[PDB]
Amino acid sequence: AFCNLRRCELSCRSLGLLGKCIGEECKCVPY
Repeated sequence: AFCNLRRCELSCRSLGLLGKCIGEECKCVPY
């Protein structure tokens, strides 16, 4: 599915990660 990525990606990008959608919720990893 898609994710509520407006929660994660604008907080994960500062470490040089991306916000990745894990079916229906976000985790973060580079890159």
